[PDB]
Amino acid sequence: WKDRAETVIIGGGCVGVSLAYHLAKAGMKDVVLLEKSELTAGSTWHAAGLTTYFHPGINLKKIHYDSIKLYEKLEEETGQVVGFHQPGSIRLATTPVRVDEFKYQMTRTGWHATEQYLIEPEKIQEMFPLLNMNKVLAGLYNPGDGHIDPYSLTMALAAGARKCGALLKYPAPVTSLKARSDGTWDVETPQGSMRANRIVNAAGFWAREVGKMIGLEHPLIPVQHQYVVTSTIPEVKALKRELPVLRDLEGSYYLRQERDGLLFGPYESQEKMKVQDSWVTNGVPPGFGKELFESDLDRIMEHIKAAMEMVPVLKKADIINVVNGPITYSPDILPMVGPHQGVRNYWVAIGFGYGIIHAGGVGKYLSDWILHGEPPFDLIELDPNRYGKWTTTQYTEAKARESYGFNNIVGYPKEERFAGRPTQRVSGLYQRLESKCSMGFHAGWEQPHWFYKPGQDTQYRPSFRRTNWFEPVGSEYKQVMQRVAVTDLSPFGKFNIKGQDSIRLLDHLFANVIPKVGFTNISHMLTPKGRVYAELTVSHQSPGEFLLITGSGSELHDLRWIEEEAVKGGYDVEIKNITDELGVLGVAGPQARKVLQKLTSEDLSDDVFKFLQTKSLKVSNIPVTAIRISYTGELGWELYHRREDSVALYDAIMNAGQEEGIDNFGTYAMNALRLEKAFRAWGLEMNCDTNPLEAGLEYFVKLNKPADFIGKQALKQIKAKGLKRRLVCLTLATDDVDPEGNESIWYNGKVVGNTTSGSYSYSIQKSLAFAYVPVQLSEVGQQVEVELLGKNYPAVIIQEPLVLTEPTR
Ligand SMILES: *Cc1cc2c(cc1C)nc1c(=O)[nH]c(=O)nc-1n2C[C@H](O)[C@H](O)[C@H](O)COP(=O)(O)OP(=O)(O)OC[C@H]1O[C@@H](n2cnc3c(N)ncnc32)[C@H](O)[C@@H]1O
Repeated sequence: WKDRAETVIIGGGCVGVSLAYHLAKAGMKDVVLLEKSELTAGSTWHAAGLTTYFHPGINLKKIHYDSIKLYEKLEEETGQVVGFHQPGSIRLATTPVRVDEFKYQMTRTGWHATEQYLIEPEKIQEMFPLLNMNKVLAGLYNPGDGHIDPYSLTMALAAGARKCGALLKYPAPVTSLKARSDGTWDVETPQGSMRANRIVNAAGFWAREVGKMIGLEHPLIPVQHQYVVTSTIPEVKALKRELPVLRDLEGSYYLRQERDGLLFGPYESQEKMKVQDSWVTNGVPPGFGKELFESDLDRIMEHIKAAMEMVPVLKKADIINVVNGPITYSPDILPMVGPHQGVRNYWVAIGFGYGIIHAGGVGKYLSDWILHGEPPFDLIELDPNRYGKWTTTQYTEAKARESYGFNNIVGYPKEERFAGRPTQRVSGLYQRLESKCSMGFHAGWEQPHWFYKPGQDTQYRPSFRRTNWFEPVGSEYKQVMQRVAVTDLSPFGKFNIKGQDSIRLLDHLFANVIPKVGFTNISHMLTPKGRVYAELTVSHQSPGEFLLITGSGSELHDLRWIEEEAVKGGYDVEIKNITDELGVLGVAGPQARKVLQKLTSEDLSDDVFKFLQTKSLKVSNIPVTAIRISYTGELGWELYHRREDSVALYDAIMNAGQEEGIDNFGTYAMNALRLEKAFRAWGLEMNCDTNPLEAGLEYFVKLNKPADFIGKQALKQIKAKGLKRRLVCLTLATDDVDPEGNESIWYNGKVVGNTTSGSYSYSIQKSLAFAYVPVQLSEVGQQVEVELLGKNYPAVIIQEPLVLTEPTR
């Protein structure tokens, strides 16, 4: 038993062993896993074992995929029987809105290896004989997946792990972690102490518990979930093939073949289900493990009834087992995966809702991150720092109670959920604007989506096609192009960075040149291999003092990188996160100057207040820092101010521009605006998937700036070889629907790429999409076909930009 570990993993469940297997197979030395009692003693052993190629999301299709592919090679690897049953999986549409969901999911899977099929009821009768075909309209089918034995899965990964040099001590629970100023760790088991260069928390529902050992709120809550096992069924025994795993979405239950009977479990109402609040307040009772909850069948009876109806053999069969167990839910049901910001060398893999299908893939992910220094592909959706102080256990219970219940609701585009809202993270502006718009949840913040025109509909109305906020966004669009309008942009991520090494810090953290004093420019942080880890505004205020602006979802994601690089290069700087004390305000449109000039004594002429210049001034004797910048592409300023002034400032500006007919606007409006200027959004046109040259960002990337910035020589290798694909811009005539991004694009039979984002263009009266395509298909004038809701629409690459920006005009 060694006293210096390279990587220590707290957890012997199936996600901990996943990481040990992959880290050790990758050749990491001294991998050490510490478990409280025994492997699989957590949630894992009792799991229903369902493993599907299917995911509603986008990049999570790759986690599921990487898992399934590994799980196959695993008997062959270890000598052990993992218990992988692979009949296929089939989600049922029983309503027509559900057929629509399937068409929307299929266009999103087309540009993925994940092989997926929209199938007829005839192919489901042949596939699942005992099924009631009476209301079934269609099915979503993935061949090559099904379920697996969690025990046999975990043990098989351990044998792979041990065999490649991972040491798996148990029982040896951590009782104490102490951070060391040199970035290492001190772990404390009842066996003794040891030092790991990094630590990985994979402690299931104890994750929150262990996180506190180094003073962290991990927003996780154990949830009660039951499933049911029947006795043998004669018609089930009589089938020659194994039934494919079903999901009657409209009943909200999954079902599968267990031996010669049926295993099924529902997701009860968010009002009906139970959570382990007591375990967050008091912590998990010690001496818990290899252990279940008392069943509560009566609370899911409504759902059993439905199950009996879709599959009538159940009406006769008998129940053998009711497994009521705990699962670790984060607020949005997604796991928290990656290095935790604020603490050095602490990674997490916690809050897994679907840990058995996620384990393999998440293990290859984290491991490829540890051993490379950057994520292999982009999963900011899974990023552990997407939460914050606002993610209080109050909120954490509410939305998690929702994520459960909403497991099988219809996955709409621009989906909105209201559990736990609003949060503590709100600008003074919120209370002003709430009564007059639809507020979209972004990173805890409440920020408007679209503003209510009077006499027109204001209910929440999601759809796969154009919906009730269509023309209001048009009026908003028309508003900013004609006059002047104000949007709230307080959610931005905001970093101030002063100190002696700061230009040495930013000049290597960024690919663009460092802006002259009193200026701003758009800069990207590349990963060492060349992907766009982040885009953000670099404002240069006092010589050597910088203000960094970024997106609300990409705030702590981006800070973490800046912090770590300051640590690695041993930079002498100071970085504070001023994000919450500042409110932001965009004022954009032709009339911005006429309106803002009358509120300030500062000269706002185009000659005097240049584009991208930053300046300190007072708007109505309210101290503000104004940047001549706008994501709209229209004449405009961003006014950064203290959170208290937001109302007083907003009011002054509204009052002021009443002469020019000033009005409000929001993000939905803002999308349509920027897309016409062909502006790229990080996380959309670009993220860790993409490098800046192929995303058409050559403009912001000075490959001959003297500094060997993070990612330079990588890029120089890309530029030298030449791109394989390039980001283009398309228009298309649609009927009733617009693209939003992640729709597949077709050329003469094959799928050849995808759209990253879309919108209707209110000025040319067509639709607009950004898209990745082969270079042979990337010329201006080139036609492609874009899959939108089951129908292919012809689209054609235009010369970008559609609308010139005010300075270029
Ligand atoms: C309850 C349940 C879960 C479930 C399911 C059905 C039911 C009824 N069906 C699933 C499915 O169809 N598909 C799927 O992918 N997952 C399903 N799940 C459950 C869940 O996703 C998984 O069980 C997931 O693995 C969660 O487990 P995780 O890998 O995160 O870890 P764990 O097994 O819960 O336990 C972690 C281990 O760490 C040890 N520990 C705890 N405290 C300490 C300290 N202080 N020091 C060291 N080690 C510690 C625990 O002993 C535990 O073994």
